[PDB]
Amino acid sequence: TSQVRQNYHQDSEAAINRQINLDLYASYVYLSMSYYFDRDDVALKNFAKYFLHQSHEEREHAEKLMKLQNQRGGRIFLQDIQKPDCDDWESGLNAMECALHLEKNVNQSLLELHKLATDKNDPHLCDFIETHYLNEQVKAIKELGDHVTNLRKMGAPESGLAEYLFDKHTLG
Amino acid sequence: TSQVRQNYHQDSEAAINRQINLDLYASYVYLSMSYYFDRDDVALKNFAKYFLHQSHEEREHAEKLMKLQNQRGGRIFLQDIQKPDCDDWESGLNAMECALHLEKNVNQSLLELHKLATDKNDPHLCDFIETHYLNEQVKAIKELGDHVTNLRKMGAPESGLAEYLFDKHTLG
Amino acid sequence: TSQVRQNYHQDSEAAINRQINLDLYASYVYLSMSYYFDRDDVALKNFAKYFLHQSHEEREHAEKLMKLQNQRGGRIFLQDIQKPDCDDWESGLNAMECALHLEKNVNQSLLELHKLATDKNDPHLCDFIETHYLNEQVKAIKELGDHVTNLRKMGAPESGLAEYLFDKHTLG
Amino acid sequence: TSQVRQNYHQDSEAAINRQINLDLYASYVYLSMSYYFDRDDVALKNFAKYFLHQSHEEREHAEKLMKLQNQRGGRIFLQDIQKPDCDDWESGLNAMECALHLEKNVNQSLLELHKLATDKNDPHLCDFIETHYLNEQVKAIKELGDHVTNLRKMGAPESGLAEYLFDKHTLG
Amino acid sequence: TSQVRQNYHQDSEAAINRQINLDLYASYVYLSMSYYFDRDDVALKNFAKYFLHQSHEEREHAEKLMKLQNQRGGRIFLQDIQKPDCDDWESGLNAMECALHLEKNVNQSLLELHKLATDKNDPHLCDFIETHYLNEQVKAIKELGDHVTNLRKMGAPESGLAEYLFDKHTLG
Amino acid sequence: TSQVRQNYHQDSEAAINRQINLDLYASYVYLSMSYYFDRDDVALKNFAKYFLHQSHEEREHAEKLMKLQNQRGGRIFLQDIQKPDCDDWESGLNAMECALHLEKNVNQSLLELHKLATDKNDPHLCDFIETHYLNEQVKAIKELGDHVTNLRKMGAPESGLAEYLFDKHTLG
Ligand SMILES: [Zn+2]
Ligand SMILES: [Zn+2]
Ligand SMILES: [Zn+2]
Ligand SMILES: [Zn+2]
Ligand SMILES: [Zn+2]
Ligand SMILES: [Zn+2]
Ligand SMILES: [Zn+2]
Ligand SMILES: [Zn+2]
Ligand SMILES: [Zn+2]
Ligand SMILES: [Zn+2]
Ligand SMILES: [Zn+2]
Ligand SMILES: [Zn+2]
Ligand SMILES: [Zn+2]
Ligand SMILES: [Zn+2]
Ligand SMILES: [Zn+2]
Ligand SMILES: [Zn+2]
Ligand SMILES: [Zn+2]
Ligand SMILES: [Zn+2]
Ligand SMILES: [Zn+2]
Ligand SMILES: [Zn+2]
Ligand SMILES: [Zn+2]
Ligand SMILES: [Zn+2]
Ligand SMILES: [Zn+2]
Ligand SMILES: [Zn+2]
Ligand SMILES: [Zn+2]
Ligand SMILES: [Zn+2]
Ligand SMILES: [Zn+2]
Ligand SMILES: [Zn+2]
Ligand SMILES: [Zn+2]
Ligand SMILES: [Zn+2]
Ligand SMILES: [Zn+2]
Ligand SMILES: [Zn+2]
Ligand SMILES: [Zn+2]
Ligand SMILES: [Zn+2]
Ligand SMILES: [Zn+2]
Ligand SMILES: [Zn+2]
Ligand SMILES: [Zn+2]
Ligand SMILES: [Zn+2]
Ligand SMILES: [Zn+2]
Ligand SMILES: [Zn+2]
Ligand SMILES: [Zn+2]
Ligand SMILES: [Zn+2]
Ligand SMILES: [Zn+2]
Ligand SMILES: [Zn+2]
Ligand SMILES: [Zn+2]
Repeated sequence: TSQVRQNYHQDSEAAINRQINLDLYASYVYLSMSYYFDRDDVALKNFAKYFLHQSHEEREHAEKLMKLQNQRGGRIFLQDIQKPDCDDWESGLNAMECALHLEKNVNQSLLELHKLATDKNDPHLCDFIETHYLNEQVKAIKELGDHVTNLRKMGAPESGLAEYLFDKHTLG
Repeated sequence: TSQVRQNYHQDSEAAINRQINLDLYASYVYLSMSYYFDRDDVALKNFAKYFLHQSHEEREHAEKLMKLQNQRGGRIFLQDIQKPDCDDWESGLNAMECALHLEKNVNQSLLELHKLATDKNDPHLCDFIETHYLNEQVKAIKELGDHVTNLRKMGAPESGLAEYLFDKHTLG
Repeated sequence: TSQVRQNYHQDSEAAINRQINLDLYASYVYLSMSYYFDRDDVALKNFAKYFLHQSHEEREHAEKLMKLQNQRGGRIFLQDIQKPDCDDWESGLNAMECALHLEKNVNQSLLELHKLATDKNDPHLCDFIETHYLNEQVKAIKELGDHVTNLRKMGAPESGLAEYLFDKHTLG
Repeated sequence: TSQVRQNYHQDSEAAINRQINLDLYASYVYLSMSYYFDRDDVALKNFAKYFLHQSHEEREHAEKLMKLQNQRGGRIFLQDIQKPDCDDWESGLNAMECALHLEKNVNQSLLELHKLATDKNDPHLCDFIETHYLNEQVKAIKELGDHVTNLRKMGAPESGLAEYLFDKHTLG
Repeated sequence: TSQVRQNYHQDSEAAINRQINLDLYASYVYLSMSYYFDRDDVALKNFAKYFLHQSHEEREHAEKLMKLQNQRGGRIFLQDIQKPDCDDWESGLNAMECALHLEKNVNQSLLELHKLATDKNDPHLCDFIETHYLNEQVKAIKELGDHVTNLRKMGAPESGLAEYLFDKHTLG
Repeated sequence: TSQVRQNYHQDSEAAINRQINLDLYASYVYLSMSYYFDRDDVALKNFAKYFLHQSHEEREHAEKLMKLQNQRGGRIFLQDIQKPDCDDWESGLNAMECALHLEKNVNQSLLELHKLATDKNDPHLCDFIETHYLNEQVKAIKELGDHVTNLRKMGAPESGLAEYLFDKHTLG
């Protein structure tokens, strides 16, 4: 037992390790999406930049969880980072829809982690998740929904003109 | 076949995808090492910072290869990022020795990629590897060897004083 | 034989003179394209500016080869600069497609020059072509492919609206 | 007929296309002269710089004529740019004498173009040639004559010392 | 075997030690030339400054090779630096001709080193020689040829006036 | 006899040539020491920097003697620069001890040169040696003795920790 450990349940420690993996996975999904938009036969540079930014942000989410694990005297155990479900992301709209789905899955995991913190009476962990994770998820989900709505209303994915103009006027 | 593709062999394309995975793997190894040094029972903050910096650099190596793949009209295929061989890295000296081994393995992969480029008469690929990868590897290997030598000569790993002072006076 | 000449094969000297002509030819193609877009019945000012910039760049490519010829003690022999294959370039998309074809032809010539340098064991010439020419070609081909893809996806050449908006939002 | 065309005779349009070619030709002559002075066995760097400057200026003359053609609703038709009459320009004095001859030939062409403009009662074209071309020619011819006179009086071409000192003290 | 050594042939290591000596030798030749021009009975201060600058540059060439040897895990073995072939360099022209000969000999050694790197499939060494040495040699040879040509054309070595004026107007 | 020569004995001239060689030799010894500390299996970067600085300084000592020779109308005669007695310098302490020995040998040579100047009633030479050489030697010897004392008292050469800490805290 770490000299620093206090009020930190083994189940919470294990859940934090699962969430570290999930955020690394999310970073990898967005990395794949980014470079899909960098292909010469897709060529939407601002979709590419947008998803690369999200990829680096997810990696920061994972590092802050790793820091948390050590702060509480837990021990980090890393697992393989699974490759994303898709190699080809089809369209800007489809990538946005996939990102929305991903963020809702990450949110569900964080809400389950918060419930575990509650159940184990770990207010420091509750506060950590609330302060640093839950509103980030709500903001991300709202932003992605807004993007999906605009792309659909503009006529994507069939209108390549729509995705081109959204790339310039929203993601620019 | 991509409209941009020219003088780019399928074997080279496949090798670039393997190297993307290897550099992501290297980023993950260094991430794990970094947070080992952040543990309360290790507590070498400059070893932690040094390995986090290397982790972010390896991720940049991988992104530049992804950019290359698309520049040449190849198609990126991502694979799982395997977890590192160790969860516990033992000591600053041991982590440095492991990093040296890793960088020599990465170098061997890059040298094999260069040989493939030569064999397929792909001077653009040869130049890319020479310019952006081979001297970075030689510099990294030299730096890690220098670190290993100093730590050994100072009395690491047995002298916790040695690793403490190296953390301050070399990695600070 | 020039007092400076060393390890410079007569075939390499002749190939450099052919490449000087090819780069001057490329400058002329882009000059013609530029002023096509300046016509009152075409009137795409940013396509015009884009191709004029490429024209001046090709002229710089040719001058640097002329400098190289003299650096190595070869003798420059100029040939006529042939007029481009087209007087009327049809559309922004068609001009981009023509430019892509041209750059791939220039690239093929440079790759053949590099192979000659290899065959004659002229590492200075190999380095000159790799450093100053081959990645410029790869970047140019990628950029033109990206432009072609966007114009096609926006609905060019039939949509004059597409070419108008690309002129403003990409080439502006 | 272009929507912009007004008072622009077909003969004037054809003459402007001939003059575009002549100015491109002049740019090529000066490019060849420039790099002759860059040879290791000639090695007069300021003669080289002087003629490269004139080469770029002639290209600007040609571009302004191309702009004029489109302004008036004429259609640009490019022709091959013939290689210069000489590969070896002999001496600084000889190159200057050749340049003087060239500029007087260009001037004769411009004076014939002005006469055509007069004959077709095209005052806009008359003004264009007078304002942008005729005094440039008179200044260029005077400058080249001055250079020829100095080089002759200093003892060129036989005195390599003369050409060396003129390169430093006049063209520097 | 050094912990850093990888893909570094013993023949390459030995060749790098020979080249270190050759560059030190070149530094010594130029040091001797410099102070010849500082003699009261020669008294060409800018020839003296020019050759002292080249002497210090050759020493930097040698130090960068020493750095390379250690980077690759080779071991530096120094040899005597032989005195130059001449004590008296005769004239500015003769010194320039001697320097041209020296630089072509150094170039031949570097080209042989590059060929060895190729033969031993050492792309890092190939890149090192190409990037840091081969174009420096081509530039140096071209500059010295240009100087020789000017001095000859001005009437050196018989014209002390020529060497005086070149010292002021070229080397100043 | 040089037009400038006055009160300058042939023996003094010969002694100045011997001292030029000795200072070049000293520059070479320190160059060798510097790069020994740059080896991956030694890796003391501040010892390396310290000895490289001394190497460049000795070269300046030699150049100032060459200037002196010409100032007085003597003639410089260069000799081979002998390779140092050691390839491997063993330790920081051993290198410092070797440097101390070298500087005392250089000092003995300078004191003998001063005695010769006295014997030949050459006060300009006496002043040159006193002003520019003798106190530099006394300062260098004192500094090296101080370094030797500290390294010995810290426990070098057996304590690699000692040499590491001296590298940081004294030579940093
Ligand atoms: Zn963000
Ligand atoms: Zn996240
Ligand atoms: Zn980070
Ligand atoms: Zn898997
Ligand atoms: Zn997220
Ligand atoms: Zn709470
Ligand atoms: Zn709560
Ligand atoms: Zn709160
Ligand atoms: Zn770094
Ligand atoms: Zn890497
Ligand atoms: Zn990045
Ligand atoms: Zn696994
Ligand atoms: Zn690495
Ligand atoms: Zn290559
Ligand atoms: Zn190669
Ligand atoms: Zn450009
Ligand atoms: Zn080009
Ligand atoms: Zn130019
Ligand atoms: Zn033709
Ligand atoms: Zn091009
Ligand atoms: Zn090469
Ligand atoms: Zn090559
Ligand atoms: Zn290169
Ligand atoms: Zn001008
Ligand atoms: Zn003109
Ligand atoms: Zn222009
Ligand atoms: Zn012709
Ligand atoms: Zn003109
Ligand atoms: Zn008028
Ligand atoms: Zn008129
Ligand atoms: Zn220089
Ligand atoms: Zn050199
Ligand atoms: Zn140096
Ligand atoms: Zn000898
Ligand atoms: Zn050199
Ligand atoms: Zn190579
Ligand atoms: Zn090579
Ligand atoms: Zn000093
Ligand atoms: Zn000294
Ligand atoms: Zn100096
Ligand atoms: Zn010897
Ligand atoms: Zn000394
Ligand atoms: Zn005295
Ligand atoms: Zn005295
Ligand atoms: Zn300290």
